Amino acid sequence: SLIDPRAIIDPSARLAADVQVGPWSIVGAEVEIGEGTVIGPHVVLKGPTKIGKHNRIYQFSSVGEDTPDLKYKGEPTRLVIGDHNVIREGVTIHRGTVQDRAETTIGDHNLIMAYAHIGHDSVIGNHCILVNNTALAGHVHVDDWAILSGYTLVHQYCRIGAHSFSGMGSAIGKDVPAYVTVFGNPAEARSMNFEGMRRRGFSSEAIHALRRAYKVVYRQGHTVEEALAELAESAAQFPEVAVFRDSIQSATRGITR
Amino acid sequence: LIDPRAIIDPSARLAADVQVGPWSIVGAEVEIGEGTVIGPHVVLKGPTKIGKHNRIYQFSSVGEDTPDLKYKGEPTRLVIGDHNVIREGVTIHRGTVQDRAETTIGDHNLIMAYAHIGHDSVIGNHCILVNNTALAGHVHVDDWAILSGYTLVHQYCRIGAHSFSGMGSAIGKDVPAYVTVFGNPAEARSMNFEGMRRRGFSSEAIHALRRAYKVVYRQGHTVEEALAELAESAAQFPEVAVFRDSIQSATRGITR
Amino acid sequence: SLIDPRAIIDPSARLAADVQVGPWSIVGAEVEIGEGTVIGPHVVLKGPTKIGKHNRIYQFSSVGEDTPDLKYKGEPTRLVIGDHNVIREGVTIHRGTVQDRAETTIGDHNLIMAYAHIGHDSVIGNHCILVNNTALAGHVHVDDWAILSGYTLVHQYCRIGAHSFSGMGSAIGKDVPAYVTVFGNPAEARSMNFEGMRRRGFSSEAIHALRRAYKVVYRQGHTVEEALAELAESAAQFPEVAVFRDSIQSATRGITR
Ligand SMILES: NC(=O)[C@H]1CN(C(=O)CSCCC(=O)O)c2ccccc2O1
Ligand SMILES: NC(=O)[C@H]1CN(C(=O)CSCCC(=O)O)c2ccccc2O1
Ligand SMILES: NC(=O)[C@H]1CN(C(=O)CSCCC(=O)O)c2ccccc2O1
Ligand SMILES: [Ca+2]
Repeated sequence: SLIDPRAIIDPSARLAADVQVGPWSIVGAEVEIGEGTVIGPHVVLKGPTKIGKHNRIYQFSSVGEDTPDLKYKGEPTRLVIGDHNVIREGVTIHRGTVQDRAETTIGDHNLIMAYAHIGHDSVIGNHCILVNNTALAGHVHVDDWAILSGYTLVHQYCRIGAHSFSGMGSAIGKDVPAYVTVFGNPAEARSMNFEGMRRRGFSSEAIHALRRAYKVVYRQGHTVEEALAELAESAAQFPEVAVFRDSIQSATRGITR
Repeated sequence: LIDPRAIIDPSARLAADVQVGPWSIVGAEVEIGEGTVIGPHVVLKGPTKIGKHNRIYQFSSVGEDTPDLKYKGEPTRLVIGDHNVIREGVTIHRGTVQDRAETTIGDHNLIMAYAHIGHDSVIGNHCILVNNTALAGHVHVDDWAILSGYTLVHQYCRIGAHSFSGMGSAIGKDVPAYVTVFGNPAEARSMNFEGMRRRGFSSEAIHALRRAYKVVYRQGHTVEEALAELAESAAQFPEVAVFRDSIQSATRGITR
Repeated sequence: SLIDPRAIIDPSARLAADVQVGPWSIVGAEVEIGEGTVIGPHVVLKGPTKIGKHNRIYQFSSVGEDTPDLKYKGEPTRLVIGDHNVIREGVTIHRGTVQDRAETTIGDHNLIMAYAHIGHDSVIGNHCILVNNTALAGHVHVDDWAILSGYTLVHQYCRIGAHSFSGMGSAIGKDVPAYVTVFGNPAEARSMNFEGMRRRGFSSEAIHALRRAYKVVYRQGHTVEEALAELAESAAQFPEVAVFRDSIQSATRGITR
């Protein structure tokens, strides 16, 4: 059928009628798979885990394993994956811990390339790209349209802002505000992702307002609280600047400079 | 020879000699040449041609579509030559129509565990890609180059013949032939004198290349002035011609 | 003791009581597996290799392969793994070479996370943590209670001292003394793993003697020789300082500064 007979499907697994599963893949207990999803060959799915519609998961991926994190001690934690995601070769995704929200969450239209790691309790939004070997250490929040280039390392609890960009081999120990571009080990704030803003149809007015907001946070010698007070006027006028100001206000590990 | 637990597509073409391990998939339009050993748990996808006396290790994906968004299903190709070793979990992607629609690997290359050969990359002969080396795409690696563990190469970069990268090198610009580079970002340190000894280079050639490095890196010349100074040495020693041509064809700039 | 019939067990392999082997795993010739070891699915074991008791080995791991450069050709060479080790998704562990130890050795209670690499002739002690994609290039010694954060790179012949710590994406080219914390590419010494000493129940006076032993080596412009002769007395008092002194005395290839 669409389920390869060489696949192991746990009787407790729930598959929508058109789900494809390849040879030598394991669909574990308490795994749910939504309509149109294709599971390649040599995939291990472990639950409790929910996968949505029209997803593609590639060979040698381990989706829904326990974190090796020594704070995890066997409790019933979840992984939720949305719709229209692509999960490439050798990707590892772990379920959450009771210490946080007992859930790891991915939304829709994400591209997660080969040997990427999505650590316990991470939250990925929609339309994100994680290039080869991007490692999210745990409790990492990645907001919509962020792009992490190959071998980007993200420390535990870091927030990656909407429409942000990391250069290849970036080592992120602090939060990346929305729209900010970071490079290097350790990661350094260069500019804003003006290329991504134009690709996603931002107004000229919003881009100019974001250009000015960067300057207020990074280039006028303000403390963060001083910069947040200076951003208030622009943030009230433009939602993009409010997105920026909020990423800064909610950046619990401080911002990448 | 072909394990009964392997899946061979009807449209694949295997030379008589070829071994395929259990639980390996040999997909549509994959050709595998005589003496080649496909390990267990290998995924091959085409259109792909693999030459003679290759060895591909468990959990490799060789000939997959690039996930690069600019790829759209075109029947792009991967060509691998002879006598290559492809170790555990290596990813090799076919080309894109935007470039020349082909990822190309030559002969006698060693590609160690979890290395990545991005779409449209061109590898020559006798190269070593150490563990987790990543060719981002459209990367040209000339003969005898050695990239140490976790070397990242930016799209379109050229790695010169007998060049060498230290472990964790991040290469954003062309590496000239023989040049040894280290760090993130990568910087030129010296020449691969050991690679030269390994090839039985004459003391004369080794001497002239030591001079040539100084001309380019240590004597304050622009690249133009450097090329002019190298012309006589380039004419006398083919070994220096290689160095000189690698700088000539680096329209991007050279790793400093 | 569930041996999945879909695994290939070599007639020369030896399985102790309560060994589990998941489906589509290979236990090669001259592989020995000790009591209660769990081998997951899609595992490749090559010998000659001896694995002890109550280990866990995850899917896609290659344990006991040969080093890839054909210039190390030579047999037999060995891999020894002790007890209570956890080896996660897609770990590579290579046997030794006749040109050196002829053995790769791992002790007990080690955590080796996804896609870590243990190079030929490496020696790992007890209670070590190697985080995602840590690579020991070859002939690397990791002493007890060391932690290597994700994507730590270790050069051939380097020693990682007892209770030492490396920040994520460290490139270690020189010996890391016992207790010392290192960060960056290339790796630099920042401090000592005090947080680690405390949670191992080190006496406060021992911790203070190590705070002094650090300053005596790194921050007082002493030679190595000078530094050692000054710590003779403290090293006679505190076994802990002796462990620090010994890690420096036995680094003729220089220490990470
Ligand atoms: N989608 C792709 O083509 C590539 C690009 N890439 C990147 O990190 C983006 S290229 C950035 C480096 C530059 O400036 O060339 C990448 C890096 C490492 C492995 C696979 C990859 O996939
Ligand atoms: N806990 C995990 O599973 C994480 C933590 N981590 C780190 O680099 C730091 S963990 C410091 C060692 C200690 O656990 O005490 C990490 C980084 C990059 C990828 C995966 C990772 O796995
Ligand atoms: N021959 C092998 O099997 C090794 C060598 N190697 C290298 O990066 C080259 S040696 C690093 C340089 C120095 O130790 O000083 C390496 C590095 C990281 C992972 C696996 C590796 O495989
Ligand atoms: Ca700045």
